Amino acid sequence: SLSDLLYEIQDKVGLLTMNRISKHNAFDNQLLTEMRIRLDSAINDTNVRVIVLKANGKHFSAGADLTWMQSMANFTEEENLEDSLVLGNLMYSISQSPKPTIAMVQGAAFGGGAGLAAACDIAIASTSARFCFSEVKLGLIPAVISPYVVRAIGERAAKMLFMSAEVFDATRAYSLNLVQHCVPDDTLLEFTLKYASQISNNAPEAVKNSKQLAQYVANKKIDEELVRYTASLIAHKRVSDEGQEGLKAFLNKEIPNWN
Repeated sequence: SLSDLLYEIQDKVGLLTMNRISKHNAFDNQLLTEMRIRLDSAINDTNVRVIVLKANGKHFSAGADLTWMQSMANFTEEENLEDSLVLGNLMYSISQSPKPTIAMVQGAAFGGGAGLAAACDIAIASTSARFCFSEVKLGLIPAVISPYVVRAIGERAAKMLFMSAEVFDATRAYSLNLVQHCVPDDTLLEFTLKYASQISNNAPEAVKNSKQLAQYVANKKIDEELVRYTASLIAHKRVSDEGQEGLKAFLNKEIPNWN
């Protein structure tokens, strides 16, 4: 049985569940390779609109797997490059998903696991969740996760937390925008499934286009060129089949055909 990483689809939501309960989902290249494959499947499955990364057991990910760490300590630089590109490709693939991505975090998310929350569009934490970029304690650096963390929480906060390796709680992760929702422990799953379903029931092209739009306008000069571009984008969407359906459904008080 393939039991380390579970994959199922519910109501247009693809759910990847880290399931190394006894090892607290501690990362190694094997688990991360499984994640890459399942993520690729979900991204390419027309039956999936929203992707959720979640975990069973006490912790989202307690850190790095101890067997893997001993192996990695003996790697050459070239072997380390290959190994690091497993996480590197996973995080890149998450960030490149045209579909909405959500991380659901309970307990500890230490190291790579904290990075997964940053790579996803949205992260939802239970009140008891805790985060840490622990690498400097080992004489290492959080290199692979850093672009995603710096994007999510900003250079100032990221620099602090990388240098200190301090543990920060779910409230702190929320105030820093690493997570956007902080919800009761015993209903984390229920909240997440409902929230993902709500996004999956919005107009699917509009949702994907809105993701692309936010990404595109970010850090561009707000000039007349950009204004004209944005106006043409909505003009095109209004006459699209989906936009016309959405408007008709709203004006007639009927259910849109994408649901």
